[PDB]
Amino acid sequence: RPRSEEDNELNLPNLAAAYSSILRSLGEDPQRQGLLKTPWRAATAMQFFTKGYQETISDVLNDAIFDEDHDEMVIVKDIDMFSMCEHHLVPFVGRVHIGYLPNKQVLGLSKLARIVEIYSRRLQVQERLTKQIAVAITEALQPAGVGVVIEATHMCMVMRGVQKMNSKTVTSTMLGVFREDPKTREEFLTLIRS
Amino acid sequence: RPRSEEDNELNLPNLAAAYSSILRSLGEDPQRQGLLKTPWRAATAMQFFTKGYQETISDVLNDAIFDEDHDEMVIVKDIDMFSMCEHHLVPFVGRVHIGYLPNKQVLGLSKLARIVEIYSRRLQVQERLTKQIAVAITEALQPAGVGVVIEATHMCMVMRGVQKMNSKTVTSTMLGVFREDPKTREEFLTLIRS
Amino acid sequence: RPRSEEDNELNLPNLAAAYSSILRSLGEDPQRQGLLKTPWRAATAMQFFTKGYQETISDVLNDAIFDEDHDEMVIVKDIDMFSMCEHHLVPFVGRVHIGYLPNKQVLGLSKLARIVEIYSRRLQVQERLTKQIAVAITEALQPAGVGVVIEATHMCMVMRGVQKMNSKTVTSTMLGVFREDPKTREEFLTLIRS
Amino acid sequence: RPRSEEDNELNLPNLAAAYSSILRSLGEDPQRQGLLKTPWRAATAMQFFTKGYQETISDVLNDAIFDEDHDEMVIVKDIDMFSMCEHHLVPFVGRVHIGYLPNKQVLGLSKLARIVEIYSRRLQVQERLTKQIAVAITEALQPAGVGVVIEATHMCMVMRGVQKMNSKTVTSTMLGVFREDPKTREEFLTLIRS
Amino acid sequence: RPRSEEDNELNLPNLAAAYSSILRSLGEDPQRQGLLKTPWRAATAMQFFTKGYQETISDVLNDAIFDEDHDEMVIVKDIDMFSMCEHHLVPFVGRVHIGYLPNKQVLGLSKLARIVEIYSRRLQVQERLTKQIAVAITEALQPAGVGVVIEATHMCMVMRGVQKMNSKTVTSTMLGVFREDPKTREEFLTLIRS
Amino acid sequence: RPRSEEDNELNLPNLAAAYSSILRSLGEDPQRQGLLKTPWRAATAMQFFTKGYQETISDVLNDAIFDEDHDEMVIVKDIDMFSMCEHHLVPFVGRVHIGYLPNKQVLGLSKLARIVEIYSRRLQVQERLTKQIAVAITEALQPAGVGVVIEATHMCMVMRGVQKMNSKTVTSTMLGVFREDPKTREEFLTLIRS
Amino acid sequence: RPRSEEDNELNLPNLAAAYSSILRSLGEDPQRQGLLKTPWRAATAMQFFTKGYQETISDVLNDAIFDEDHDEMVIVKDIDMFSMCEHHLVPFVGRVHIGYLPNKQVLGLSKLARIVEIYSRRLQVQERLTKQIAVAITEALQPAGVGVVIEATHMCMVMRGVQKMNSKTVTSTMLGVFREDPKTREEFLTLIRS
Amino acid sequence: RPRSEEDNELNLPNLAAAYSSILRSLGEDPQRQGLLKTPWRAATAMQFFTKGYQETISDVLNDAIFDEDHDEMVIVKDIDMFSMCEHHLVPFVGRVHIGYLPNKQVLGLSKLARIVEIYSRRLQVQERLTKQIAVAITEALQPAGVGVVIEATHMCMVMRGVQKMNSKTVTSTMLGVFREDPKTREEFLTLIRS
Amino acid sequence: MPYLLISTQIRMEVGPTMVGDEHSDPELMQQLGASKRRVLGNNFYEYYVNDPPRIVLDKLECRGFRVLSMTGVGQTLVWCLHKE
Amino acid sequence: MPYLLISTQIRMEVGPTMVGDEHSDPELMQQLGASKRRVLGNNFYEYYVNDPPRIVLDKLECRGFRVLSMTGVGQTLVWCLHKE
Amino acid sequence: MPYLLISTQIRMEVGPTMVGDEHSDPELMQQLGASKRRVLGNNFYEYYVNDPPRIVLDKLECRGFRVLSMTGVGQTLVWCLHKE
Amino acid sequence: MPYLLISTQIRMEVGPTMVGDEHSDPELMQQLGASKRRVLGNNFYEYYVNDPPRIVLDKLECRGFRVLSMTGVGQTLVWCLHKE
Ligand SMILES: C[C@H](O)[C@H](O)C1=Nc2c(nc(N)[nH]c2=O)NC1
Ligand SMILES: C[C@H](O)[C@H](O)C1=Nc2c(nc(N)[nH]c2=O)NC1
Ligand SMILES: C[C@H](O)[C@H](O)C1=Nc2c(nc(N)[nH]c2=O)NC1
Ligand SMILES: C[C@H](O)[C@H](O)C1=Nc2c(nc(N)[nH]c2=O)NC1
Ligand SMILES: C[C@H](O)[C@H](O)C1=Nc2c(nc(N)[nH]c2=O)NC1
Ligand SMILES: C[C@H](O)[C@H](O)C1=Nc2c(nc(N)[nH]c2=O)NC1
Ligand SMILES: C[C@H](O)[C@H](O)C1=Nc2c(nc(N)[nH]c2=O)NC1
Ligand SMILES: C[C@H](O)[C@H](O)C1=Nc2c(nc(N)[nH]c2=O)NC1
Ligand code: NA
Ligand code: NA
Ligand code: NA
Ligand code: NA
Ligand SMILES: [Zn+2]
Ligand SMILES: [Zn+2]
Ligand SMILES: [Zn+2]
Ligand SMILES: [Zn+2]
Ligand SMILES: [Zn+2]
Ligand SMILES: [Zn+2]
Ligand SMILES: [Zn+2]
Ligand SMILES: [Zn+2]
Repeated sequence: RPRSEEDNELNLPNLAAAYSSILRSLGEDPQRQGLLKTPWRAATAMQFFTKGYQETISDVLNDAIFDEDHDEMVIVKDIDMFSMCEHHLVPFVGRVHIGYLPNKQVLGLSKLARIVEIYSRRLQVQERLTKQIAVAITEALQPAGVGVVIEATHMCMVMRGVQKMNSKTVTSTMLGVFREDPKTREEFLTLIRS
Repeated sequence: RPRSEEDNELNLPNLAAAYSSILRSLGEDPQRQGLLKTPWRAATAMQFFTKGYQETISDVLNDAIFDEDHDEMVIVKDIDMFSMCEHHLVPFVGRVHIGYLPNKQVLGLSKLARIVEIYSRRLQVQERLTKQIAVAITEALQPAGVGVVIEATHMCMVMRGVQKMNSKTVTSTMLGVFREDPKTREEFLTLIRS
Repeated sequence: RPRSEEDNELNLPNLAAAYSSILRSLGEDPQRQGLLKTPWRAATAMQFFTKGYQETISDVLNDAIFDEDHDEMVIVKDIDMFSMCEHHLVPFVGRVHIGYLPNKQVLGLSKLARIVEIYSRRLQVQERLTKQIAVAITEALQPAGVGVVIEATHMCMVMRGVQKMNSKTVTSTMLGVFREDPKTREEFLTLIRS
Repeated sequence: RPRSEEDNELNLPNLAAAYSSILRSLGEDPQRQGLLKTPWRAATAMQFFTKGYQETISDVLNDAIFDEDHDEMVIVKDIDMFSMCEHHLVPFVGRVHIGYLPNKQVLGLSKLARIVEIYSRRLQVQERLTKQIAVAITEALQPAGVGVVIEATHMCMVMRGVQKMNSKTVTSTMLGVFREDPKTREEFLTLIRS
Repeated sequence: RPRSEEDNELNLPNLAAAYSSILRSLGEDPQRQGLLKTPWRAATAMQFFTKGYQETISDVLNDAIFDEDHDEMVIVKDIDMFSMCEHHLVPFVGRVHIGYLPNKQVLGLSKLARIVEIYSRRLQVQERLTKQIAVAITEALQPAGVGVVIEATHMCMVMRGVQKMNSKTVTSTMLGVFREDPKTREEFLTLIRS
Repeated sequence: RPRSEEDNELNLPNLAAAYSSILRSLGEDPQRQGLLKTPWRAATAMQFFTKGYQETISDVLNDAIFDEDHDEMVIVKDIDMFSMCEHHLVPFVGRVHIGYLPNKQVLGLSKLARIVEIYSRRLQVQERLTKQIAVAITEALQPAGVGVVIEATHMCMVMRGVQKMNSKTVTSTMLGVFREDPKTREEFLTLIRS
Repeated sequence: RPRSEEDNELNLPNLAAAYSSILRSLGEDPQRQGLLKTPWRAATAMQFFTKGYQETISDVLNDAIFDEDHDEMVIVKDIDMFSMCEHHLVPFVGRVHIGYLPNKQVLGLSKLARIVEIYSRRLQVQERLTKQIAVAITEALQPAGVGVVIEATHMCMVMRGVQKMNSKTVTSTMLGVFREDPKTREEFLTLIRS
Repeated sequence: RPRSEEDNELNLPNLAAAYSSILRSLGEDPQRQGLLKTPWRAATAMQFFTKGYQETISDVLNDAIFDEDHDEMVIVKDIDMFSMCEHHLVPFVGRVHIGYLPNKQVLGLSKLARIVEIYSRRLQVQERLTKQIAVAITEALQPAGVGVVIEATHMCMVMRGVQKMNSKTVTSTMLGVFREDPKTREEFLTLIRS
Repeated sequence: MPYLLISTQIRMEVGPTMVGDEHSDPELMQQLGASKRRVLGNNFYEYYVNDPPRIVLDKLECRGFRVLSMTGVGQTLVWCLHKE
Repeated sequence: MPYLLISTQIRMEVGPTMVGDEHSDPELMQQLGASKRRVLGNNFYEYYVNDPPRIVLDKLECRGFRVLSMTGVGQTLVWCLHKE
Repeated sequence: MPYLLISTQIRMEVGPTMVGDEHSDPELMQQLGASKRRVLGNNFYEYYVNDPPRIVLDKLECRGFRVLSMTGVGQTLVWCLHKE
Repeated sequence: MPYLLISTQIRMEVGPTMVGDEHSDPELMQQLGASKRRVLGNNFYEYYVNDPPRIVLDKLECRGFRVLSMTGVGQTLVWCLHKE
């Protein structure tokens, strides 16, 4: 079952308490002026960053529409996406590019974006995020094909560790005719550019 | 039958009345200085945005010219297009790119643009608009192939809902040799770029 | 008094009714498949575009903080903004650039953006919007100076009337030292660029 | 006294404990495969993001060199900087531009960058960070003037709250001749561009 | 008195006759397929390029509104403009940038554009065009100041004569405070850029 | 037979006469200061825009050189081209990109450009212009293949009619290997870019 | 007296003889296929590069027009210029930017470019070229001020000697108000940019 | 046998003499201050531009190294190249892009550049230069394939003749797998871009 | 009418399978359960079936046809059958 | 002249079908109703018919030809027939 | 069921080898040791084996099949076998 | 030497036709009127004729060869003939 507003109320305190704990463990003074409301703000923020858990793809995946009259490639590019890597709990941000070729069912353009929000607002791994978005579209439309590309900057690779600024991670899922047909894949890849 | 100038005169008052009603229902004061002439300006504007309904492709689709001496790809790119999504009545704007390979008939360059104006100036859905443009060119010229790509920004996705600024919707229709021949499709897709 | 959620419920039906009327007055069939839920989607969207009326600067303008230790220029540029021109009820969109030199009081960065949202989310005129943002910051902080620049595209000038695509409207308010000191104004103007 | 490696060892368990608690309070399963080592990775990451507390400007501020033979503007632009806002514990990232006009003392170029690292790797507020950098350079060199500009993206304004992507916060401190002389400030502002 | 629709009807045949004469004098065959309707298309086109003669600034210059509450700079940049140089009857095209500081009167943004259309749509000289636009705004508003910049490519300089491609002609008029105040002029010049 | 300098002298007066007539028919005063010499300047200009008629491809198409030692793709890109649409007698301008794979004969680089000038300086249609350039190169060299791409802005589509600024027309002719071999065409298409 | 067409004929053989000699002195075979006509082509080419000597500013500087009604800055930027440095006889190429503020006399836009051609088409030194252009405009118009900027690449500095590719020489002449008034100079410098 | 330093000394006087003759034949005064040393500077310069004649590919083509362990594409792009067209003795400049797939032999990266220098510094024809570079690499390495692309601006086409500024000449040689394999050629073409 | 040409796009384990042009044997087309259509973009009619090519090959066997050659052109698979 | 090579581009259910080069059997070309042409860009002549390849295959059957092999090269379909 | 179509992607010296669609002979599929699956993105089921095509060809020989034609389509290799 | 491989590029109605490698039957190459060359870029020699492939196929018939298979690889057309 998805997370609920009630769950957030019951758990908000525990989160706030943990963040307060973190502040002291870092050497900071949780009493300090600009740090007083931080435990609640940090908690509220973390809950927002993970609000995808309180939603289920079922809802959105049920608003598909029958239409076999639009044999054309549909792309929704540059969808801003913000997520949290599950490994370090630091965010990774960037853009998602979706494209599909319908068979008999189509999906509302805004619904595609909502699929991205439901999965990106969770503790994630870029490869899983990509696949989940692609699988969602596949299962909701049974399309001829679908393509999903994600370009993002992982803060845990820029702010720490290997510390490679400029560095970006790109993940790409090509299904159906997007994988089989060279003309199809090349088209999507061009249309999502610049 | 297509809408007429007479139809617009008879309906202008009703539109004006409806917009005036909207102002009140929103909480504004229709009497307020800068809102007085608004009901008429809004109505007149909305009629302009849908002036495509008072035109029929028939007129334009009858100015095709016989010519089998020009075996080359013809592209008219970056055609500015402004339309209203039929779902929220908010406009979506962007550009249309058209390309075709003639058989025995050609179409005046400006006429291609007029085809875009007739369909884009109506309450629309981007996929339908794309197809209608492509179908018009196909039926008027029986070309070896045709390609139509539309790149637009849907205000209803930027100003509200999923609220994804930067986000763009691209629809692509490839017919005939544009779909069959990889050389052809790649060429159109390159020639319409930057 | 500001608009309320109750006001929106009571008025939703009338709005929907007005939009339904508009559809018929345009020549469309409100029964047509993709136009059924339009009257409500349009109403809900128009309420969202005007949600600024249900908020009062008072709330946000009461979270100023005392601080005379940060004598430096503070700028929040590229704030996305979406508004509706009160003359034609078509949206004008673009960006807002804010800057100020504090005296003894500072304002949280996110709060500057919220000021933009409260005023932009209404039927507007770019000049008024600009001044309202500037005046809010002025009255909340009594700063040494403040600057507000708004760059936006008015759809009613692109999609109709003079029909000037590419055309943009820029409004600029310079108060206090931002107006008096050439070094100050030039700095703000440079730092808000590209 | 500054934080130490010993302090980090003693506190790591509590940090890990707090993050583990956060995972449960969010609705996740700390036992889940990709979340097992998260409590430690997150803690270690957070200690790195705040490693500035274990350093004191004193050290670096004692490697100033006497030199009154170099009357020219010294600028170190595009210094990558990664910090954590103290309000939401979400990072804000961008660039720092430093410039100064020496009197009799100069500072090694790399040292200027180290000043940014000591103060940015702490829980911060952009205005404070800016001033601290400026103040350090001032106290270490008694220069004729100094300028510090910071351009950064606050994830807590992009990923949540006002949710303004594209939005950037610029803070600017001009001291000495950088404030008094218009020729000086204009030069610094130009030379740090593109 | 301005030109009229009647005048265009009476004069259309002579224009058509003249263009037909030109075709023969150039060595072409006015009977040739793609040249048959040319005399009328050329004439009609030329009348459109000069439709400014059938309008008078008086009309537009009377829609000025009283308003002394908006002391801010108003700019409308990137106004597309197409004109015909009176010397060779070849077109010169580019953009117009307008700006002003009001005293007690303001002008609708779209009205500024209409001023550009009334004068640009005539046989012109870039300097005169610039001045007329400026003088109109001045006489309609009695502003604190006004600036008008025009950037255009003269085809008669690219396609012939000195044949300098890439070459552009910029004309700039600065009146009132736009001329006197260095802070004002610099601001306008910056805000109309890129 | 091609046009001659004598032909231009005999016809100059008639052209001048026709343009003078056009001035009157438009509402202007041919006596007015800046319009006195216009009838001659326009006529002279129009003769220059159509000077291609006084040249024959035969001349240039006879300076081919035997050489089967240079099996490589030769491209001359970004050739500025100015022409007049035969439909409205308004100019269309842009660039021409030429490419070919020789067999046994080569053509001087400058000669390729002269071919463009001969055909572009006439009353034209973009498709025909493209073909003529391609046909010329083919008949002069019997190459393995040839490609000609023209990108231009039609003033009759920007300054009037559909009035689509930004709009461009691209025509592409691919012959021989340029049409058969996908590697060949893709290479030419890449090498003529940016 | 300026050089004449007769002079070019009498001297063409000597030039050709000199170039023929140079070929031998370099180690080449003047008999070799692709070098046969070189002596004449090089000679003719060199005469064209120096065709400025056969013209006198007098002619062009006598087409000034009285006009004290256009008090505005006139700029013709990006004038392509090709010259030969007198030191090594290698060409230097780039652009010239001209601007002026008239008093009572104006000059035709194309005439400004012709001034550039007469002087650039000689053996030159960038500083001299710049001044000559400025002095010509000054003596022809007695303007309130004039500015001339030249940005060029000297091949003798890229292809040899210091061999600095990317390197560019800029020369700037500011006269009258262009030198005295900071507002004026700044405007010119901005309007000639990008 | 290649040219030698001795050859340059013996021939310098004749070159100088020829250039001095050219100065007089053009109408200049070789005695004039800035032209005195020109004959020697021009001569020395021309010898430098043709210094490739005093080198033989043999030398460089003998520093190949055995290595069959690096099966990967090696590219050296953006190699600055300056040459003189043999037809007019005017320079053509641009860049050279080399790529190859080794079999058993490799070449040092700088050595590839030297190959470009030996051939480009001679009186040339772009097509020949391209082939010579490719042939050299082929004969020195017996590679699986090789690609050479040259993009240059010919001054004799910009400064005179067809006078097409912006115009560029691209020559491309694809050998072995670079010609046969579409995957290979497309890769090289992509990796040498922007 | 001895020769026959059928084809299928992208993937073979699923239809549709194109089995004829305008002048194809109406009876044979009917036997195969093929419908006639004119896809947007094509300036010609075609006969097709929703069956994968394997099923169509077996059906043609029954009507006395034999596969002579099979080839791929682009992403389309084509079979040349002969009445033997 | 036992061997014959014919081809068709892009789509098979429609012509034209190329049926011969310059040195093709004039009589056979005539029997097929083929015309000779030289398309712009090609440095050679060709014989073609507006019939789809299927129709041309049946006609060649009558003149005693059999399809030995069929292949795709690019977007062009080619048939190799032998006089059997 | 005389006709059979099998394929393999990219490289032939390794599997998997696709050996059937939804309506394939269940017994034959079992004899080959093939499993049925539906790869993400495909709107159909397929029978495959981890064996390289050569091994699958020898096995089909035993069940009385003969290769009639082999072709490449894209990067996929396809074999058309007939029960002979 | 029973097997032979010949090919032609881009268009079939015109030569050249590649008819052999370094170890090809010198006599057969001579009978065909083929010359030996090494094109720049290739690290091997080849035998070619200016005849279109059809002409070369007829000549090979006379020397007792039969086309076993024909295929397209890239824009190149290839024929596999056997001494039968
Ligand atoms: C088999 C069919 O040709 C394929 O599913 C399609 N591909 C494409 C298509 N439309 C576009 N724009 N691009 C494609 O690659 N419609 C259908
Ligand atoms: C079958 C024929 O070769 C095909 O329809 C064509 N394609 C093309 C063409 N022209 C261009 N420029 N590009 C093509 O892909 N003319 C004809
Ligand atoms: C009077 C005082 O010097 C003036 O108000 C200030 N100007 C500026 C400032 N800080 C910046 N960065 N820029 C200014 O123009 N601090 C204070
Ligand atoms: C007073 C003195 O002229 C002033 O402190 C200086 N300014 C500057 C300087 N150097 C530069 N580059 N820029 C300045 O504005 N050196 C000294
Ligand atoms: C005198 C008065 O300060 C002056 O006219 C003004 N200038 C300006 C202004 N507002 C802006 N933005 N810029 C100015 O230069 N308001 C008023
Ligand atoms: C058949 C032969 O491979 C074809 O004519 C050629 N193509 C090409 C070539 N050279 C280049 N650079 N590109 C080609 O596509 N030389 C010859
Ligand atoms: C003295 C007088 O104000 C000065 O000569 C002028 N300067 C300028 C002008 N116009 C412009 N655009 N810019 C100037 O600097 N007109 C007149
Ligand atoms: C036959 C072999 O696959 C071919 O020669 C190769 N091509 C390539 C290669 N490496 C790269 N990067 N690209 C190629 O196209 N190594 C070998
Ligand atoms: Na299929
Ligand atoms: Na066909
Ligand atoms: Na495989
Ligand atoms: Na061939
Ligand atoms: Zn991580
Ligand atoms: Zn919508
Ligand atoms: Zn409006
Ligand atoms: Zn924060
Ligand atoms: Zn002119
Ligand atoms: Zn036209
Ligand atoms: Zn020099
Ligand atoms: Zn040359």
